Amino acid sequence: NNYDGDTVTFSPTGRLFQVEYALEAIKQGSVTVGLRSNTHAVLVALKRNADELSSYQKKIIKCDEHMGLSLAGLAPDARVLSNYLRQQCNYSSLVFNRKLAVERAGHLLCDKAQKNTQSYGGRPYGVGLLIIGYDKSGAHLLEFQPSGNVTELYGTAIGARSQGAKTYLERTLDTFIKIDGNPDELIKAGVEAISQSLRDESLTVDNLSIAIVGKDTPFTIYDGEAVAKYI
Amino acid sequence: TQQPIVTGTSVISMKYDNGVIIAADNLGSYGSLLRFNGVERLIPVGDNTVVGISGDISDMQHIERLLKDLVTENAYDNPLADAEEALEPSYIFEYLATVMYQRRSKMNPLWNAIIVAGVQSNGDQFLRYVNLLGVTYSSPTLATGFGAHMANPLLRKVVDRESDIPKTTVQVAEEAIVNAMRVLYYRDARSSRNFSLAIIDKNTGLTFKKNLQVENMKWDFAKDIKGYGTQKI
Amino acid sequence: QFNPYGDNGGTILGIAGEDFAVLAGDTRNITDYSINSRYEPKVFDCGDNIVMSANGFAADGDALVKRFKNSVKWYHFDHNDKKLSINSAARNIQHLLYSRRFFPYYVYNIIAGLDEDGKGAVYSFDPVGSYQREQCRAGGAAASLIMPFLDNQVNFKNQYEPGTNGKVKKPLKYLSVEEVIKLVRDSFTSATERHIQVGDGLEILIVTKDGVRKEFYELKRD
Amino acid sequence: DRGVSTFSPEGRLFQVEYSLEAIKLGSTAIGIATKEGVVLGVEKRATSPLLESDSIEKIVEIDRHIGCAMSGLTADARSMIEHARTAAVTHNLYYDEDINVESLTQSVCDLALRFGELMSRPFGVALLIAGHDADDGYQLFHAEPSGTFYRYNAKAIGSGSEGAQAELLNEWHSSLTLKEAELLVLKILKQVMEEKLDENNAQLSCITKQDGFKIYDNEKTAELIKELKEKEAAE
Amino acid sequence: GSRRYDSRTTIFSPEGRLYQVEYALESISHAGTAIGIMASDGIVLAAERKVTSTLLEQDTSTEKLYKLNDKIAVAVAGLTADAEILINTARIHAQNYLKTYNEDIPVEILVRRLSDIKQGYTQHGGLRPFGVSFIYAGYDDRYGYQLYTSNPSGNYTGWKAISVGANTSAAQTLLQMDYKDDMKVDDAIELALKTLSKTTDSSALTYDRLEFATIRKGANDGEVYQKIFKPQEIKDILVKTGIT
Amino acid sequence: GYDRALSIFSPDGHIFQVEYALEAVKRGTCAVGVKGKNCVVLGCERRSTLKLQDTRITPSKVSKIDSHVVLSFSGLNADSRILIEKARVEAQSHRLTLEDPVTVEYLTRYVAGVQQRYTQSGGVRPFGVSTLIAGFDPRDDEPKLYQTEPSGIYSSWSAQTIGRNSKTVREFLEKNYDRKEPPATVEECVKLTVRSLLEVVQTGAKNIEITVVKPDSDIVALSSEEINQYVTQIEQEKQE
Amino acid sequence: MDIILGIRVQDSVILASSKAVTRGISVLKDSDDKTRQLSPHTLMSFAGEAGDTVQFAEYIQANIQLYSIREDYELSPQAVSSFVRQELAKSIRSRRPYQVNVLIGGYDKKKNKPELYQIDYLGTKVELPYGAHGYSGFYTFSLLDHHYRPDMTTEEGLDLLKLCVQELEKRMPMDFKGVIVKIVDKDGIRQVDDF
Amino acid sequence: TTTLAFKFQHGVIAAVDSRASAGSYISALRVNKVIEINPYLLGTMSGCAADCQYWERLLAKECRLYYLRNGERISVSAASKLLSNMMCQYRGMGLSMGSMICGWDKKGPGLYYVDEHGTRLSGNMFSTGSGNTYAYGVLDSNYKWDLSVEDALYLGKRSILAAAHRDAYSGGSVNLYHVTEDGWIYHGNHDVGELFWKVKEEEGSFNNVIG
Ligand SMILES: *[C@@](C)(CO)[C@](*)(O)[C@H](Cc1ccccc1)NC(=O)[C@H](Cc1ccc(OC)cc1)NC(=O)[C@@H](C)NC(=O)C1=CC2=CCC=CC2=C1C
Ligand SMILES: [Mg+2]
Repeated sequence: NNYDGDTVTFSPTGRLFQVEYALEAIKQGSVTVGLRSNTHAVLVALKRNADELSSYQKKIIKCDEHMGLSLAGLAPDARVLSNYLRQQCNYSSLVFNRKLAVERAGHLLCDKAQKNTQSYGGRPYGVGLLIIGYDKSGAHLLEFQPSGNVTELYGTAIGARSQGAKTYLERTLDTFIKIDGNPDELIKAGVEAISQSLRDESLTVDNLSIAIVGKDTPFTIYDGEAVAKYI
Repeated sequence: TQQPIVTGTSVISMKYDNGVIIAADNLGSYGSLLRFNGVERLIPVGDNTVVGISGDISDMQHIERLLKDLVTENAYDNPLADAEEALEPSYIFEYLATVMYQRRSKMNPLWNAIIVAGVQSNGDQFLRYVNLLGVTYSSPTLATGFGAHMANPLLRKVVDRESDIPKTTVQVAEEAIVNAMRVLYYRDARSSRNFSLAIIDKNTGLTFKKNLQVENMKWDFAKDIKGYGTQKI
Repeated sequence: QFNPYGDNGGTILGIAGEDFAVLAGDTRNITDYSINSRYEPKVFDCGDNIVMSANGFAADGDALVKRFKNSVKWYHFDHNDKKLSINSAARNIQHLLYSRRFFPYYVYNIIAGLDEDGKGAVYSFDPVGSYQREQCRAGGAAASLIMPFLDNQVNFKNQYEPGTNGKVKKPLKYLSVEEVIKLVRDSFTSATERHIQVGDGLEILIVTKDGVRKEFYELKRD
Repeated sequence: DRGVSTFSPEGRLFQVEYSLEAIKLGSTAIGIATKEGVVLGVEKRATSPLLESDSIEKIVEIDRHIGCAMSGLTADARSMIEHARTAAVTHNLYYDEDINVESLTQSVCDLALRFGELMSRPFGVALLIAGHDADDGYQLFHAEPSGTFYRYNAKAIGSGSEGAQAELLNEWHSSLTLKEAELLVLKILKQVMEEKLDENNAQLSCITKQDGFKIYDNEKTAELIKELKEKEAAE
Repeated sequence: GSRRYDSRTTIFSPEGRLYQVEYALESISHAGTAIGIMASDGIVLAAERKVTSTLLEQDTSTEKLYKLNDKIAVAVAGLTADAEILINTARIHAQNYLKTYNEDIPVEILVRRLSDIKQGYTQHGGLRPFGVSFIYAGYDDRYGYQLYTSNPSGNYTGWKAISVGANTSAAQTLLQMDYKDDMKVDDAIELALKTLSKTTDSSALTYDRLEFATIRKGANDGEVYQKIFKPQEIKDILVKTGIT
Repeated sequence: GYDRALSIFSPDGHIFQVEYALEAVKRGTCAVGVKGKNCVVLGCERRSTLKLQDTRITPSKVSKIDSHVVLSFSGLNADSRILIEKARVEAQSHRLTLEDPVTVEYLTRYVAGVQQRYTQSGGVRPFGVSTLIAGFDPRDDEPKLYQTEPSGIYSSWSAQTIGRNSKTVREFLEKNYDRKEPPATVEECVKLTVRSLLEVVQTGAKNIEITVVKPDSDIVALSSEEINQYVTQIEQEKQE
Repeated sequence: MDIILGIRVQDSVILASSKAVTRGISVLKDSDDKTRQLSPHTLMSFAGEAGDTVQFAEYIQANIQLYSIREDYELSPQAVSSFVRQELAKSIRSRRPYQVNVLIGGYDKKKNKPELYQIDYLGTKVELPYGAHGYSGFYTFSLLDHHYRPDMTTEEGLDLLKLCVQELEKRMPMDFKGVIVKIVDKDGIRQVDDF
Repeated sequence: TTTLAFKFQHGVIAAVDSRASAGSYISALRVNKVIEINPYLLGTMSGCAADCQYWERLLAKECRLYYLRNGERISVSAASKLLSNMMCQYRGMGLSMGSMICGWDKKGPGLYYVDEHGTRLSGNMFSTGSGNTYAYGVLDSNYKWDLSVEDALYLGKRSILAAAHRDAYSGGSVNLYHVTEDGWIYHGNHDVGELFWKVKEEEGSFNNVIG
């Protein structure tokens, strides 16, 4: 009300409204789902178009051979944050000959987003990210919020109507975690999960976007007729 | 640009079937003066890596602190710091190699020659060299300074190529290293009798031996040598 | 006074065929009169069917290769996983080298691969960035020993057709990969004999439409 | 007052949303992509008859294979065009090749959100970036001041945009020829424009693989206008 | 943050005026009147000190008339402290020009420079403008005798006769009436004092409430002399013209 | 440094500071530009509220940017000096780096770019000035006349006016100026420029300034008597 | 470059400057004009290190032309010479000084007098009736000391200048490929096409 | 190197050799010492190979941007000046670059010599490189404005040959160009080994050499 003019102002109840408004931008964004087993990790994203003449906005971005994310909210902010991850993953390789741990990647994103929430002049990031990866401690899935909060999860979903997919994963927890050494079945579970967030529209060939990373599988994105198999 | 002041001489090393051995004497020379006799130039990093350093001792102590700080920093927000995400020999080497090459590119080098010896997660032997110029190379045997000229020839008789590594035991490798250190004591004017030796094995882990001495030395034949040509008495 | 440069010896050789290319180099690393390593790889697969070798001062060579490999990575990120053509890589490397016009990468660089029409390609550089596409090039310590041999045996220089007596040249028939590898091995065996910095081992990288293949051959260790 | 980079309660940047309102006040610009080429057309909209209309430059060359049309506060576009031209030629310097249309568009869109308290406000102009490359063929992009860009088969921006976009919805198909697209841009421009369309108050342009980016002469456009009138009177 | 407390000194009103410049001019309108009159053989500068005291040391005082160099002088109307900042800058600019070209600075060039500084404070920096209006009296070999004025907007104009400060509307009317082109310095001196005597808010115009100066070619042969009048000399010229 | 964003968008998509800068131009004295077949003429109003002025030394309304290009304006006088100085510096900078004088189109594009930069830079306000830039390109006999405004947009004009009561004189020019046959001579071009100002000026005495620019760096400013003869001839024909 | 001469007569200033330009052992050009017009009645000839000469001259030219436009007024030769001196005096203590020597010939329209200023790369200014830079003065000043009068005509100034060039051509080891002569007077600057 | 270029009635001829050296060692037999900046602009190269390539390709970037901004081809005069200004930034930093900027613009055919010192000279004939003295000898004695395209091409070709023969650091092959108002035209690569024997027989020159 009077305490939402900038990011440097607490409300009387201890709330940061500019951060909460940035969080709102994520809810307006299109749905994206993340889930993993012990061997693989999968991203599934519902892409959004402007109209029938327009293309479908890309949702998934590659960060390294072993790491990448999906976005929901302001796309340009995801480009900035993903670029930062690309640099950090790359700094780890060039200096330490070391693939960046997914947990450490989350810590770096948290700290980058935090600086924007405590200083005058700037603004919080208006995007949520689902980071997947495979490192020395196996498969991983992270959820990033622009408040700074990063959370390691078995599965999750963000965006509009994301609660439906999140409930499904909460039921299926014991099943999909055990899908080891079977990428196609893990993707099926992700496609079935994101389907719980659909209304009116359904999954078409240029609508669906899938990505996967695993033990002997580099981070690869599937679009177009490559995802027709899973429709 | 500087000049080295207090210096440490040769560091020698080799691979064997289950790991690596590295050794270096305990002397800190001040030109021709054998000034400091209790200097440790092998510095362990965790339980899987030993960094052996020759050259300027003040720069060595600086590197020693960088490594100590590296371990501390790796443990930060890392529940797997003593397991899967522990520091590897390849990580430690590449860090040092990055530092050495950056410093030479600013014309302000760390006046050292470093050998990183260790065993990786998968049991593979690691042995790589780096120096003040940022020059890096790997070999079944590695040595710095005088060791390059006198030790490598002896160690290459045991492991001449890659295929000789599985055929070489720890007893044979340690014996070859200890003999090499004796030869260096005979012939390097900036060496000492006292030295340290480290073994990093993929089964038995890190064994760090201090206060070793060169023994079984041959001097008796000196009594018979008289004059410089024609003198008989 | 501190000398930031050094000489790690070695020699490299690139030859372009009709539908293939080779980039070879010895595996010996040296300082002055000592041997550092008998097997220290010098020619690298940089991705996108491109091979590269920076010969001279190893530290500067490793830095350049490391930077170009990084340039390829960021080319994919920025331009939708587009393949970096050999001509585009060459131009990119020119700018990497000239970025240090006043503190040079002390290396003679060569890359090999296939052009956009599928034909074999070799590109040659100097330490400060001048480059050009070539059919045949030897670089490094024994470059002066090998290049004349290649002028004679690859481009058939000073060779004429018997009976005509200097009136008609030897025609420029193309070479097969098997014939090229013979010229490479004989080049390095000859260089090993007469050059002290050349020896120990030979590693050849062959580039075709099918990918990058390696071949290793022993050399004299003296 | 309030921050320039402030979020609204709905999760939108106030200034970006307000710049979009400025673009709605701008003159109409239309782009249509086909397999034979991409056509770009604009409404000039001279404020007075004494204004020499040929000096109104709302269609602009970025490279030989990339063109650009603008709508909104057209003065803001000059620095964007300058950056685009520099980016296009600089990539040609570094990589000895033409730059991808998408990559060029991305470079322009990176400027968009570089504002705060960098420039003091977002751009008040939208761009239709049309071009051709070997990888993805003929392409048409819509670059906004939000930093977002969508690819389009056909797109209209400016004051008569929603009316023109509805018309482009029905008329566009994947088998359109270049000549058909030219007449289609002229048809829709004539529909949304206040004044009567002619060669002096409306401009055409195209990008083909062979000839590259070309702005159409007033004599050439005049014939296409006359060809349009006759084919509409034909039924 | 800090934005909350920013007055925004460099913005337009809806009518297209600069708020701070207009308010600075309002300040200047309460300042003591200063008059400049240009004649064929010299220039006069006359100015009124504001409600003085008997205990003010007049002979060592200077609030209105300042010397920029040997050829150029200024009359001040507004904040004296603000004026001194600008005066010292102008003194330096004149010396920079002399060092560079080895010639005395042309009057207009000095005036343009100061006016450009004032302009800058209205367009950028977020600071308040200088609450000062100058009358420049000077001579050079190009245009001869010249009168200029500058105000907080940074706009400057040339004049035959001009007033700044209080009652300029009334003062300009009186000058416009009695001024003629063939006028001389001695006549201009009389006009300047007569105008102040009629426009003044004080009961009577006396020597202790005035600063006066002339720029004359009335110097031995082809050269120019600046005369800053002393208290006794102002008293004499007041008797001569028949005011006291 | 002072970084405050003064020029910003409003809910309805307007930048008020740029629009209020146009109001400052509306307040400024009238300026007019007319291009003939082989010349361009720049007319300027001088408000007669200021008498006792020294017309020798008072800043003239028309300013030479180079020997072949001129610039007149309407709006804040102090602001115009900054644009003129920058323009003059760029004109010499272009000659120094490219060995050709600026084209009229290039110079206009530069001045317009400066005005634009001040609409999206922190801590600065827009120029309260619109300009008319006229001249002839090197080795070219085609007349050039451009206009700029605070927003930074520019365009070429057969004839144009800016400043106070510019709406009226533009109305006059729109019906009197024929594109198919423009003022063939200098006289006809000046006469039309004076006629247009006489719709607004008040008295035709010292209130009208005229500057004729011809090809090959031939620029001259008319005197009071020369202009007064045009004023006399126009009204004598009008009495009929 | 090599030789630049100057002489101030009754009603004009005459500047003579060599035509040769050499790189390595080869004379690349034999028609080079080592001069720039700073203003309609002010001409500056120059000589010094390769490249620096033209860069400096054009930089000065631009600054004077900028002044002329701003003030709608031509600076006096004295004022221009002072400006040039300051730039050279500023330059000599820079990281890399401009190694340029100049002669400034101008006609002062106010005083109706020709004026010649000699300025070296250090910023050493002197007003002279006749001047030169480098070794040129060693050969020519004895002739000028003997023959020069202040009431000389332009034609007599050219004849005395011919004698100076003939002496240079006889006793200098270097071939400077003749000179381009220019005259600065009340009517402006003109070139003597036959010399 | 040896490079040359000269104006004449039917445009401008540009001819260069193709040798590159690293001490006494011939590092390259066939290097391209001409850059095609645009269809009407050429640039010769002499000095440090890297400097020549980098800066002339950077000039082409800047000449291309000129066309986009102005909708018109850059002049030869302006192009040569941009290059000379680049040289003045790295003044005394150790660059080595001697080049001729050849082309056709509105003033007709244009030719400017530019070097690392920032020198910029206009003229009808130039020649740079270690063997320029040899080329000048042939050019000066045979050049006319009234040369035919056929005779002009041969002159530049023959002038390089003269230098390739005598100068140890010049040779390999001759690259010819002819600039017209419709653009430049490449007139091929000519091996000096073969060209020498051909010219010797047909012309009767090089009598001292045995063949
Ligand atoms: C004459 C041959 C004089 O030597 C020319 O001036 C020639 C000009 C030139 C060559 C190639 C490309 C453009 C222009 N100059 C040289 O060849 C030059 C001579 C030289 C050597 C050293 C310096 O600095 C002290 C200046 C001038 N040689 C080089 O620059 C050497 C370093 N170039 C190469 O070794 C080289 C160039 C090159 C290009 C493409 C592929 C391989 C190449 C190599 C190995
Ligand atoms: Mg050997």
